[PDB]
Amino acid sequence: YDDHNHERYPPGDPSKRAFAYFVLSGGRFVYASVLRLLVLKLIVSMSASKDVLALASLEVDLGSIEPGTTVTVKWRGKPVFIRRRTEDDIKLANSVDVGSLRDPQEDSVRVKNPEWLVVVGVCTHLGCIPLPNAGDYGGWFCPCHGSHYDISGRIRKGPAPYNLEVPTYSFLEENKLLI
Amino acid sequence: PVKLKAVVYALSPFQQKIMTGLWKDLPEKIHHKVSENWISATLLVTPVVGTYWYAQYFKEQEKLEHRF
Amino acid sequence: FEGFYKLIMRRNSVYVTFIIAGAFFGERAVDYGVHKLWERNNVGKRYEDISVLGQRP
Amino acid sequence: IDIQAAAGWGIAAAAGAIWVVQPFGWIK
Amino acid sequence: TIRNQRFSLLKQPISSTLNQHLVDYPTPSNLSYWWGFGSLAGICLVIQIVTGVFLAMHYTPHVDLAFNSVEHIMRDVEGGWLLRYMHANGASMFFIVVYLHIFRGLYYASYSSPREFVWCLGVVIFLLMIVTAFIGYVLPWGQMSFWGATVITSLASAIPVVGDTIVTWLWGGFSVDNATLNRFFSLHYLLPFILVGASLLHLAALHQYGSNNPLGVHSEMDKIAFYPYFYVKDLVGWVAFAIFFSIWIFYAPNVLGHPDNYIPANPMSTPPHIVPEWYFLPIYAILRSIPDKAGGVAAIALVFICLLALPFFKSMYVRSSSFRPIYQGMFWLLLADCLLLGWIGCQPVEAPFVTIGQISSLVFFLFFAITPILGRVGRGIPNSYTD
Amino acid sequence: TIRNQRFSLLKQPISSTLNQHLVDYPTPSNLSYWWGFGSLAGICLVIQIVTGVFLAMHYTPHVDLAFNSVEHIMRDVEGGWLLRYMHANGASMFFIVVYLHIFRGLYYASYSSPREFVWCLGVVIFLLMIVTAFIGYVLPWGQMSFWGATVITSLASAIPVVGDTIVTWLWGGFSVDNATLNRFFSLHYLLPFILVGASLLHLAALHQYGSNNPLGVHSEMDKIAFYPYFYVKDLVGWVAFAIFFSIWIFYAPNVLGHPDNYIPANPMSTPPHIVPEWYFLPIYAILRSIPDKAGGVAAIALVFICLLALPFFKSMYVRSSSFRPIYQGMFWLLLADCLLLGWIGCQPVEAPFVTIGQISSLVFFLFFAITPILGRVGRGIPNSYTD
Amino acid sequence: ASCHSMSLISYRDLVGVAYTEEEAKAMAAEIEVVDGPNDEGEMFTRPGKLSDRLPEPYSNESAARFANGGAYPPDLSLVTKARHNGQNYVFALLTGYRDPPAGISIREGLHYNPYFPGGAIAMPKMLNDEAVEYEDGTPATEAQMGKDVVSFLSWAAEPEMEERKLMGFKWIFLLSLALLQAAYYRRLKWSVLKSRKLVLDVVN
Amino acid sequence: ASCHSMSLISYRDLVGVAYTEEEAKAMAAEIEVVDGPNDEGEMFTRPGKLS
Ligand SMILES: CCCCCCCCCCCCCCCCCC(=O)O[C@@H](COC(=O)CCCCCCCCCCCCCCC)COP(=O)(O)OC[C@H](O)CO
Ligand code: HEM
Ligand code: HEM
Ligand code: HEM
Ligand code: HEM
Ligand code: HEM
Ligand SMILES: COC1=C(OC)C(=O)C(C/C=C(\C)CC/C=C(\C)CC/C=C(\C)CC/C=C(/C)CCC=C(C)C)=C(C)C1=O
Ligand code: FES
Repeated sequence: YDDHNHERYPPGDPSKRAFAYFVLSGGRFVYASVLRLLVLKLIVSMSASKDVLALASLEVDLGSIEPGTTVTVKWRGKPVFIRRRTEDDIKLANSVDVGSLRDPQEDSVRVKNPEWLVVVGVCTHLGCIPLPNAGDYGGWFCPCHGSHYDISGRIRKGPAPYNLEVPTYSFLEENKLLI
Repeated sequence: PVKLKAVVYALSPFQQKIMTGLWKDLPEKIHHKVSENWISATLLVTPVVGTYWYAQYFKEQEKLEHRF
Repeated sequence: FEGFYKLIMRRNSVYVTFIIAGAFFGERAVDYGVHKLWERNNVGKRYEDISVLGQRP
Repeated sequence: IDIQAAAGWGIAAAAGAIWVVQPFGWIK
Repeated sequence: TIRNQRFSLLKQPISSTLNQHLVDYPTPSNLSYWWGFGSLAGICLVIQIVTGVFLAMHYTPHVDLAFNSVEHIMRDVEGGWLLRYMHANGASMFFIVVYLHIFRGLYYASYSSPREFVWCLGVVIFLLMIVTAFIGYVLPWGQMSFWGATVITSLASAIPVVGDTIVTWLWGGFSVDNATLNRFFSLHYLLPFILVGASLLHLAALHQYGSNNPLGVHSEMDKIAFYPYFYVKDLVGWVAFAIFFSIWIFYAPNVLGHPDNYIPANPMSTPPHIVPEWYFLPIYAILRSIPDKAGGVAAIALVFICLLALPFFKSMYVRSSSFRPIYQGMFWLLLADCLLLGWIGCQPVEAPFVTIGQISSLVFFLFFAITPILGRVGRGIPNSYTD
Repeated sequence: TIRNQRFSLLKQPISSTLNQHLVDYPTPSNLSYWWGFGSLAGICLVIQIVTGVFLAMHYTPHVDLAFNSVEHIMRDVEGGWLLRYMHANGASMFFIVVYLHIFRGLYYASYSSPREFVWCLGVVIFLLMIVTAFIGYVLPWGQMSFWGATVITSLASAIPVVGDTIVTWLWGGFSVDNATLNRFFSLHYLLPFILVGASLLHLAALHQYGSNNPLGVHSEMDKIAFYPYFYVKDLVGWVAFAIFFSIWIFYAPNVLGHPDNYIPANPMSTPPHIVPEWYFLPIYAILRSIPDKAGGVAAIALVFICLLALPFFKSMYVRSSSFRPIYQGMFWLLLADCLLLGWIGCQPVEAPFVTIGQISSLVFFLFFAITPILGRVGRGIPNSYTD
Repeated sequence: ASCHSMSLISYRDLVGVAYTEEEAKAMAAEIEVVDGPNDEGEMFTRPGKLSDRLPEPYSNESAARFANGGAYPPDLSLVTKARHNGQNYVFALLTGYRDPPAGISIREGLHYNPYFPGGAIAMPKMLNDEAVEYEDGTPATEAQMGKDVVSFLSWAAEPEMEERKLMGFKWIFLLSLALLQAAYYRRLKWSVLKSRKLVLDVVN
Repeated sequence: ASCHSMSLISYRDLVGVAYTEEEAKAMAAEIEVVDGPNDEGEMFTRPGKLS
């Protein structure tokens, strides 16, 4: 055998196969790590940018409206619903069986005031904004897939699995509501 | 297909040393590299280095001759 | 000892698991050592080594 | 060679999932 | 023969691959005009790529400029109106041609062995087309664009544990915003090229065995060269398609669209009627027929699962509907059902359309459930219908 | 053999072409590490495409936002600085690996028969690489981007009749402005896919005859399979390239460029030192050397004419510089001359650099002028050097 | 900041680098930022937040030029990356105002600086002893202030330097290990070919 | 126009459709368009133009 490039092991010597797996496993560690790093860098570059995450916290104030209408207000990219309900409205909203609801919750829990109903106005199904004064329950209707919300914002018909989310809020004296 | 006649003996990769050959015959390896390639190395290095040094000398002379 | 050393050489699934584990642990160990020596080489220059860190006025 | 191989490759896949995604904190 | 000298330049190594794949490729002599829609779809893809490359010279993927950049393409750049109407209605032409192509494949059972890989690559191509067209429709940044992007990126939330993180990763934030639009632009430039590659693979898989024919029989005894016969037939088809497309471009450029996308995107107000483009409406209907998030997404995935599993059903050895009366009738019922699903997708979600959509979705899945039963039973036809 | 049963999966129709063109393709056993730069070029192309696609998700092609969007990538995108530096330095890496590839071809006369078409495709690929990298450098919209765009788009003004018309058509107006940037961005997404196709055609043309070898002889009697031998040989070069690239990315990210591109574009003022990237420096020196605009453009085009005409010159039958000492010396002189031209391009236009550049361009062209006469003279070597 | 803007930097960028969250919050709250429109359609001002950028000293470029003799003080966000030898150049120009060489007259409104190209700068010398009061107590000498401000400018231009360096050390060590492995792999695969004995009949 | 914008239409658009060039020029001159900033750095006003 030519020995300019490689010198043989003495005849009658056991194979170096098991030594060679160990040297090779060594560099395969690094190859796998490099693949993982590059792929994860590419994937995480699509995650939210530092400036996007910067604008993710703030609160605003509000005023007042007529007894029976709603006005949408603004946040991050998300509307917020306000609806001061009447006495017969509360009677309607306090006569629904909790068991029959797919998300059992009473109106009293959701509201911090007997008549002022404040709730994030984004459909829990796929993100559309539910149209007010529409539906089969006098609450809201989401046009996108037919999700019906009652006056308290509880889902009653459609694909949506949750009721409209109540955010943290409070009053100041009578007409200044902090969300 | 070319008609070939030859005898080839080969040894298994797991019966030979893999890396020691890098550092064997090292003086021969250096001597061959230098002796076969010194003309090429000269033909590549001389014009670049000469042109660079001449440009530097030209710039120094031009800078000095514009002073007071 | 011999059990794992016989599984790794005889089943490629075990060898691939061994490669994945080695990548994970080796990359963490180098990240750790590289940060230790970085901390040793930059004593006092850290954000939390600022003496007045916390009193802007 | 069929059930043992399936178990081994499932173990390898689970380990690779734990290695690529590292949710150390989702053990809750 | 010994190739010492040069014969036809077509047989030289410079041109031999093109010659054997496009000029001399053996083709069944009895192919009808329903076999020209593959070339039509390829032409639609090239038209979309050319018009989109030229339109990307003038479009600005920013929420503050995208709508205005479209309007500037329409009003300011010379022939801009033509370039835009051609891209926007060429998407519709692409989908019309591809739908006709798919239903040709369904009628003549072109998915059956040995052409299963052709059908699977076609299904992958259809998925790529859907994604490409949707993210393209987001780019004008009208009301339709914003709200459709909202719901489609929200689809990922159907996954219980990691669904929200996928939605927020797709958005690049907590809402559909400039990051969404910019990433959708890059994807829109990229996906057409992957579509071209997938179409080439589709064609190579088809030339492994050659095209199926209206009789569904072995065709090796009566094949003819693609050039010139099927070239001139496809040319008749190309000119007719050009007349059709020109009618859409010059006289009805906005009939296959909704006026809502001429209103700039308003993240505050969802429009009262919110629908995708017409070529997505059947999938919309199947989605809305399930009164459940995860159920709807799973039905959408099951549509493509059934399309992919179709070629691997143990079937009878007869392909063409021309010799399969029951399967032929079922195919026509499936076509009617698909048209009904498209029409239902355009309707508000209320009575009687919920029941009609549910029944139509059931019929659509019954097609794919019943075809294997038909194959198993019809395997016994030659033993029961004796001469 | 009658292939009734399935043998090795690689020989099945699903992977036969990848087995024959990529796995089992015969390769001369004596190929050196200089033959590993084509694969490096391909990996550089892939790196550029992937990083650019993910960079385009955050870049805005508008004059009021391009610079700021590039800074927003550096600063706000998680992993953004690494995407940018990999892409910017990746471009320099592509040019290094491609220059080494080209000079490997020149030293071993790889352009000679029968592989002339390979060389011509390579030249077309080099042109595409130059256009792609130039228009890409304009996207940041810094000082260097704007003034470099102002010159190369004015090169058409060398044409007497339609030159000004061509300049104003390429600009999209009467100056370098937003229209120029938008059209550059569109061209810059599209050109790399044309580069991918051209590379595929390049590799196919080469595989018609197989690779030349360092001895320059017929190699059929000692060919081996590409996998795994030249796979592992190429992997060594890939890992070394990764180390080199990582050094540039992590420790010297901006030493390959100029600080002037970090200044936002100013059409009023002009940087006193307006240079291109280093990989265009030799071309730019050859253009500046001629004291006439039209003559300069003609010289630039003559460079590529000389490159394209090299394979077709009647020559001697010996290929390798290993057996052509005079051609070997010419090659080393040419390499020194190209390095000199690159250095001269970075020098301001002032003595003594003007004359040095003129002499250097003259020597560059003398290489191509003198190679054919050497071939004609050396055809008589076997008669003259007898036994 | 009286005449230079740093428009690529925001108050949130300083957190975890030189100040705490509360310190940067109060610093931002000490400035006024134009916001709006309100519900009535009118612009207004409000205290700054962490996400707000550093305030600009001038409304526009022309207003900057008018207040500085027609010369525009460039944005300093990338100044150290935007000049050759940026850190050293800025330090030397900041600490390099001195009397001009004999035979050199500087027109009114300019000041001589040999490090500045042309030699005549429109920026006056403003790094002077005790120009700043340091909360940590270190003497605010001219060289101290110049060094500190160049350090701040270096960070502002290259805020990713430390993570990037920490990545380059780890990955070059790992890739060098991989290169050793790859060399062993190539040589092991090729040894059967390199050590082979070839027997032929030909001689010459 | 006292309540609705037509932000996509320029005065040049009317030329050759409903007005001569001089007619649209005088029309635009009738309105006050903001412009600047000037050399001193202030926003000012100018007569409207066809563009
Ligand atoms: C989208 C899915 C739809 C779901 C539908 C719900 C379940 C129904 C599934 C059955 C499909 C409904 C349509 C089936 C009837 C098709 C019409 C038909 O076949 O009538 C033929 C009449 O002959 C028949 O086929 C009647 C047979 C009745 C069924 C007998 C079943 C026994 C055979 C079982 C074989 C199973 C496999 C058969 C493969 C074809 C047509 O005769 P002709 O066209 O040759 O000429 C007459 C005409 O006037 C001129 O065109
Ligand atoms: C690489 C090729 C392509 C490029 C560069 C491209 C580019 C663009 C651009 C810039 C727009 C925005 C301008 C506009 O709305 O008119 C757009 C919109 C669109 N593109 Fe594409 N496109 C390409 C291929 C395709 C393909 C293959 C399809 C269909 C599958 C498609 C479908 C659409 C659709 C539906 C729109 C929205 C049209 C509208 O209502 O205005 N594009 N494209
Ligand atoms: C961009 C989209 C597509 C292009 C460019 C394309 C192209 C082609 C072409 C040129 C042919 C051969 C000529 C013809 O039969 O018309 C063909 C055949 C075929 N295609 Fe496609 N196709 C596309 C999409 C699809 C889809 C979505 C499917 C199914 C899901 C599909 C399934 C088939 C089948 C089964 C055949 C074989 C037809 C037969 O032999 O009768 N293709 N395609
Ligand atoms: C995108 C850039 C390019 C890629 C990816 C590329 C790729 C390749 C590959 C993979 C090979 C076969 C393996 C090898 O010897 O390296 C090759 C061979 C070759 N390439 Fe390229 N190439 C490129 C550009 C060029 C250019 C610009 C030229 C010259 C003008 C050129 C001329 C050649 C020649 C002559 C060969 C045959 C070499 C021989 O057999 O010795 N290539 N190329
Ligand atoms: C389809 C593939 C590609 C896409 C989508 C793409 C996209 C981009 C984008 C968005 C930029 C601007 C951001 C930045 O400058 O960092 C850019 C810059 C650049 N690209 Fe590409 N690119 C691609 C391929 C290439 C290729 C193949 C080359 C090399 C020939 C190249 C060379 C450059 C250069 C030199 C710059 C300027 C980098 C700088 O200094 O900032 N790109 N590219
Ligand atoms: C210590 C605080 C300051 C630093 C670190 C600083 C830094 C710089 C730098 C690096 C330049 C650019 C030099 C070049 O072109 O290469 C510059 C230019 C300039 N600076 Fe400042 N500067 C400071 C304070 C000021 C102040 C307070 C003023 C105004 C009173 C000012 C006005 C200018 C002007 C007008 C220029 C343009 C000069 C010219 O083109 O000639 N700077 N400064
Ligand atoms: C038997 O043979 C033949 C057929 O019957 C099976 C055919 O159906 C057709 C007609 C239909 C074809 C070939 C459709 C091809 C469709 C595709 C791949 C869609 C997109 C088309 C592009 C971009 C072509 C891509 C090819 C290349 C090489 C890229 C470079 C080309 C350009 C720059 C335009 C032809 C011509 C044919 O003869
Ligand atoms: S988004 Fe509201 S029901 Fe679908």
